[PDB]
Amino acid sequence: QPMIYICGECHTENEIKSRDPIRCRECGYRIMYKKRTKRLVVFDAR
Amino acid sequence: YGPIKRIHMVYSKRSGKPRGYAFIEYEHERDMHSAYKHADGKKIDGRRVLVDVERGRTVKGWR
Amino acid sequence: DEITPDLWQEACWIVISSYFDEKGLVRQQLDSFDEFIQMSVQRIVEDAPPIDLQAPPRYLLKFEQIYLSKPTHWERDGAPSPMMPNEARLRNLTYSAPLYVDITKTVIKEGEEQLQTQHQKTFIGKIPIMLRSTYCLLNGLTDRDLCELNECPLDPGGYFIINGSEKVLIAQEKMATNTVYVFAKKDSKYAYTGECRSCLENSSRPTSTIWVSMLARGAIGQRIVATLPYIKQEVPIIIVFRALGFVSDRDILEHIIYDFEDPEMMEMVKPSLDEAFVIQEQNVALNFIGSRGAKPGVTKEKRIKYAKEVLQKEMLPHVGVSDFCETKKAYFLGYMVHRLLLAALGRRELDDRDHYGNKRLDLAGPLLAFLFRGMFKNLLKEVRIYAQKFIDRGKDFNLELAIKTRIISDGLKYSLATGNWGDQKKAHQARAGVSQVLNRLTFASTLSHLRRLNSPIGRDGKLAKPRQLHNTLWGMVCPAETPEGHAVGLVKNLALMAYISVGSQPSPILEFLEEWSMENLEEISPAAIADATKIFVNGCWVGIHKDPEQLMNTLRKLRRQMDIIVSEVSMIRDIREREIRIYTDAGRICRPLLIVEKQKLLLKKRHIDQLKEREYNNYSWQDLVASGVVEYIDTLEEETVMLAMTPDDLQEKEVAYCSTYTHCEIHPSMILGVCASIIPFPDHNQSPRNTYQSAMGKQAMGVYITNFHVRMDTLAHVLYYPQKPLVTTRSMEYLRFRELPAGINSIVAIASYTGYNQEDSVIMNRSAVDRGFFRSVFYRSYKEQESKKGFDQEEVFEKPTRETCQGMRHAIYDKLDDDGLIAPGVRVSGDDVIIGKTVTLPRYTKRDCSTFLRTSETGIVDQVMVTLNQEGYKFCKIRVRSVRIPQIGDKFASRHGQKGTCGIQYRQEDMPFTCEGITPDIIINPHAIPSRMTIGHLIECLQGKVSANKGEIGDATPFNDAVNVQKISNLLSDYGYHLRGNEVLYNGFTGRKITSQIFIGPTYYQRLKHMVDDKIHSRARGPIQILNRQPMEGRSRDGGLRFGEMERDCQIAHGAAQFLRERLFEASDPYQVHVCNLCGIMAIANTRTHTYECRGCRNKTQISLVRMPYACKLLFQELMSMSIAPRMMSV
Amino acid sequence: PVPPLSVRPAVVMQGSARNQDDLTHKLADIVKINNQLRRNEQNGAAAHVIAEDVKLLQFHVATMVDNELPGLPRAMQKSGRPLKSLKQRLKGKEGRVRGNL
Amino acid sequence: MNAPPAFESFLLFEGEKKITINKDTKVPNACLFTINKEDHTLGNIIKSQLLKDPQVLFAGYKVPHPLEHKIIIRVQTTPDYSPQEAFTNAITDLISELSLLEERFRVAIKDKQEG
Amino acid sequence: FIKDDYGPESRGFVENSYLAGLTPTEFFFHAMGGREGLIDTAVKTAETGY
Amino acid sequence: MIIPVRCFTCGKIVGNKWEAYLGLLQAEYTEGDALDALGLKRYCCRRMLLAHVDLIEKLLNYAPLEK
RNA sequence: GACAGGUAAGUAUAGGGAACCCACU
Ligand SMILES: [Zn+2]
Ligand SMILES: [Zn+2]
Ligand SMILES: [Zn+2]
Repeated sequence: QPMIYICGECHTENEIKSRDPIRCRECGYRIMYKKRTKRLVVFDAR
Repeated sequence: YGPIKRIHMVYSKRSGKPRGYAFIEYEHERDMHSAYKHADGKKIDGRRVLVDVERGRTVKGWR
Repeated sequence: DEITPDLWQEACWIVISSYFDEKGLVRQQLDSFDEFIQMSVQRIVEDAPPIDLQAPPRYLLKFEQIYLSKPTHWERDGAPSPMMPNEARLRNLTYSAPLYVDITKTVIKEGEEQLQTQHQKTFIGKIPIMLRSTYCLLNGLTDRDLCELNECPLDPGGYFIINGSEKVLIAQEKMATNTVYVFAKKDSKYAYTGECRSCLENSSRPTSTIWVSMLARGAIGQRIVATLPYIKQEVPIIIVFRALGFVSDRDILEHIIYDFEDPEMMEMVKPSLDEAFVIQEQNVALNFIGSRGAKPGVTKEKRIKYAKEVLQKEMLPHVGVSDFCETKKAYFLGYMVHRLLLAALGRRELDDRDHYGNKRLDLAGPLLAFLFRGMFKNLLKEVRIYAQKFIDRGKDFNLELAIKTRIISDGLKYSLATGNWGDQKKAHQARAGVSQVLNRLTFASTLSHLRRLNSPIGRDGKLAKPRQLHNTLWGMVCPAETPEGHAVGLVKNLALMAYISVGSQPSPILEFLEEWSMENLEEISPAAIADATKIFVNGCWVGIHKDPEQLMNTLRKLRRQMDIIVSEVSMIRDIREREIRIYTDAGRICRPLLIVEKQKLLLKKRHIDQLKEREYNNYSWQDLVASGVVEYIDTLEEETVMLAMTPDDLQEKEVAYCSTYTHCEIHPSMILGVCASIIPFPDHNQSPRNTYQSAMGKQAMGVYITNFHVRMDTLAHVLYYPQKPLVTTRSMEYLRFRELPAGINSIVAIASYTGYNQEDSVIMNRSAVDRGFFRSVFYRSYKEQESKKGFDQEEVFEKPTRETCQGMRHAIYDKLDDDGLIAPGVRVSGDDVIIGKTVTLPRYTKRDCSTFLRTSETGIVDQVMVTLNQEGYKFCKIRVRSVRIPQIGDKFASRHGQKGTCGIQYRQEDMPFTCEGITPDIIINPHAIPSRMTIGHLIECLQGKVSANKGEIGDATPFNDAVNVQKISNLLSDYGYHLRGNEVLYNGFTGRKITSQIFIGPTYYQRLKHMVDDKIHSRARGPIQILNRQPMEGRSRDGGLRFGEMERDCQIAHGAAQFLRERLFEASDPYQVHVCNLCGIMAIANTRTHTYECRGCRNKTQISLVRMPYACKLLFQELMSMSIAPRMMSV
Repeated sequence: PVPPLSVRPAVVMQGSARNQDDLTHKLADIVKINNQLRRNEQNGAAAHVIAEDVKLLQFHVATMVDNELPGLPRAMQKSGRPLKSLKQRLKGKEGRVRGNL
Repeated sequence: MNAPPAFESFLLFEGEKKITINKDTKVPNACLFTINKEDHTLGNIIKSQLLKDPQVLFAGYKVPHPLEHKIIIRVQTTPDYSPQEAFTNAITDLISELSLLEERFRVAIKDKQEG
Repeated sequence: FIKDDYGPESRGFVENSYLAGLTPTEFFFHAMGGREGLIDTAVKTAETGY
Repeated sequence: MIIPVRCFTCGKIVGNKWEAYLGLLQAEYTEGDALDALGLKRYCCRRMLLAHVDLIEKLLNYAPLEK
């Protein structure tokens, strides 16, 4: 529901909703990134 | 928004620290007017900035 | 003051250091693009003729000047934005800046009333901007600034970004224009043929190619005839001269021959006079030419007018196009004929087509100039049509509406995207290949791609002559680097020091010549020609001279002083002939060379010291060039230059070989290219192995770019632990291999061990692999976008649910999020949905259009980026990283053409070991070396051991006498090792010593992108093609392997008829049909009702089932479409 | 003759707009010319325009059979991309016979 | 994707016999011991000990395939002796070797530590 | 090289062994030879296939 | 990009040596002297140190994706 | 009216093509 994205320029967190035009509310910058998942992740140290 | 003829960063007269505001002179008046609406609210270096035509020498009775 | 040889090594290398600091590696690309933007665009605009219209009202519409902004991008609100080059890459934008012009529309209706209005900065399109160029926004940015902008400082630029795809323009070879080349073609009806591809400085008209052939012997003599543009027949040369206005045979021979005392020439030309005698008048000759024209005009007047136009404009344009240029044209034609006569009599050698000095390299400058010229012509035509149609009704028009910026913008984008250099509609007629996608596999690959060259000859040609390496290519093109495939010899690369001229105006040179004793061609009389020296400037014979020696001395002095003649200009004096040719053309390749006077270099210890202190005193390579110690030389000038390897040649000798040197190599190793440079001891290998290494280096994995962490490149490979090679050619200092090494130094033992390394295979240390040896990561970028093309049907990212959407596989969508996008740090397998997308239909009202992970692949989602494409649509790119541990089948290679797959991996205890605990990381069968002649490999291993023990970096610069095997062996022995690198190894399994002593030592290896995991593939009844029901193609589509024609033939030889039948019919596309027994045609068979009917015979009982391949059925149907009856007699 | 859909299959596109075969487009052109000529016949039309329609129909049919006859213009699908005639389908390597049989 | 798990080298899979015995019919008193999840270490020590044994007419080992972790030991004894007995005694002697070496190494390490 | 030189070095005779290394001219000539071989391969492949 | 933790060949820990090696180099020791001081006898480890290129600084030159 | 807590009733937990280019054996 929240869908926090990190803006490329200002590196700011911000919610984005579906159908919402992609634009950082803070800097008007159109490139964002999904935050690292919360799922459990493991790596055998091989 | 357009080519910049000159850029002026104001500094403290005695302390020398950056004031935080500057005057930008574009080559064409239209480039300025094009920037008036879009520039206001921009984010430079993580801090929001506002932009309005400098009225210090345009608006009568401005200070 | 001088430089002793010991100092000379370091001195020459300092010189090269300064050169590369000044220039960079893609200097030719950047300079060509900068010159294009700066000069050529304005030149084209001015050359464009103003458009006048008549409805009466007449308009002018003349263009004045161009103004080019910087790369800018607008959103819906109209906000221009500075597109980070990274931003364009990410959002699939195009890095281009808007272009503008000034237009003056003057109207006249009556009473010469001028309505001159001017519209300034009229937007006319966008021009893609080569990165790092003058006009790119990254120009002159500090390394800190680039790091801030997320741009690798080492990135050389020199490429465009079209829709986020990096593109690079490959220089295209071509015959030099404005030149006379005589070729002997016995195969044709011509004993010899002079040819000139004349072409004005800048002209939308392509090069006009004119031929002057001599008919093969066998009425009485041999006749000379010229083929002209827009003429389908040859013309007697005397007829051409008379048309030019020279009836007196005395005058014609004065123009052609210059020494009438040559009865050989004069008799040989007599037959042409005999052939062309009746036409004695210029008007008669013009009428003759007009009649010979493609569409001769019935009127003799119009025929003569057409012929005169053809002569004045289409013939030797570079000589002139204006009237009164007839004397110049006649003199040039006479010179061409003179060359033909000399070649025919053998007095002058035939020109060699492959001689590289007779070629030019269209860099991004000229190519874009040509494209833009065509596109500007189209834009002017469209504006003309628009204005004409509006003024036809008396009403005026708006030039702004008339202008279609889309013409220029879309044409440039399409050309640079598809590589089809030409109009979009003429895709086939255009030549593809140009504008390849930049190869970002490694830094070496990228540099080689940026410095690539291409021959447009065509891969289909089987002529080995053009493909062969040519002598002229010395120092200009890397002799080793070349594709080994069908394109061998056709695609080349620039030698390190190579450089391509961007061209320049010859006006100052002409002015200096006029000031000088040079005499104008028209001014002089024919007599003086015989002894004087002709002077050509870009093929334009301007005049003659009387003291060519001192004239050349003056020219060279001027160029060295950088006064009137820029460095690029080339000057050649053919002493045996009487010609001096000066070239300021663009595309002329050229390399620097140290000047030699008497027998001493002009370079001096003071110059070396100033260069050493270049950082502070700011002394630079440009300052060297200005001082005139060094000088650029192209191939044509090289033909006359006498050159020395090193100052050692200048050193006096008991028997002086030359004693008259004029130049000296900066360093012989410079003749190599980027890829060939990384080879240590290349001069100790069989050349084909150097050629192979030139490509395996491009494939090596490393750190292709510093800022890879942000680039969402489609495919990328990154090695975990790159290492600069222990043995390094000095040249890699400038390839920056140290910054971005691609490979690891590995202890390699060249021994036979369990046989698993046989036949170009290599055993690998499993323990090393566990410790991270050659481990790498493979990044793959998927991209998707939701399109709202139509209200009826639109796409959306979401986490679809079976109850609503219908087209769901059994794959689980839980990995997705509420936005239809997977999140970083999420494990993923093949055929696993990663971008949940849906489309609104015209299990209801929604069809799945999700993007799954590629089959058989696996990894973890590196990161996700969400943007809006050019049309605001949501557009997501997902980069997924998979850790590739080297394993059996993965490709590895040394720097010496020695590649192999990992046959097997043995743990450390299994691997053999020295008296010390050392075990080889890799073992390679000795059988590679004998036939391969990769002695450089062994020398590299030896010196690597030496350097590792010594705590230094070995120097494997190719032609370095100071380093040799004996010295290396002595050094190695000094460190308590066998002087030849051998060692006593113990079998790992049994501990027993090995009767032989194994050669072992460090060596730089590199892991090539081709891994077994990306090639393994298998199929059992997968999806099939739609047209024919045969198995799909390609492993990405779960395709099937091709049982080809030779496989069929081999099975035929085996006699395995049943296996062949299974392979081609039952395992590919079994099919059944019903056929009328009477007419033998497929019949309608409703198997449900068992209703079998042939309409033609109206029968129903006499139908036979027949099993055949679906491909055969399709073939029969296609034939019957061709109206053939492949009747099918089951009886 | 008119080959069936299977010979000239139309592929349902990612967009709802189905994509038609090259043979389908050529047949559409031929049908258009045929209907035009049939109209110009059923209603009196200049013998010259009748001849022109005949010439165009002949060219279209000939290209459909083979889109490589020397001298003649090449049938051009759109954006200047030449069609693929049946003769080209069957011509050589990568064809029905060598490529698929 | 096909890479076998590392533990597979030494971990007996479910229902795997550690060692299997067969009689080499070609000659008498000859046995083949197929040992799973073992390698040249054990193969070589056992072969050397058996060779030391005089009654052993034949003793040796081999690895049928390096990618597989199985070894085969062929042992032929005199008629008055059993390959099984020879194998057992060789293992016992190697165990005694290891015990003696262990204690002597302990003594030496201690003594070096004191000085 | 001086003009009209028909000597071994001038016309491309490699007087040095692979171990001894090659002077730049010899290296260039050897590259020419290798290129000849590669071209021969790349053409004979298609000729013989046909 | 970063100094490997172990020598690939023999497995000797070297990850805790890169900073000291750089310190010695700026202390003007020759590379061989620095390796000897760190104790890297085997030329496998000597290679591990000599040939290493620490790209991690260039990587760190870029700002993180997140503030 | 709003808002915070609880009880009851209903809902929700089928596959492309061509072209071109690059690279590979
Ligand atoms: Zn932001
Ligand atoms: Zn029938
Ligand atoms: Zn080590």
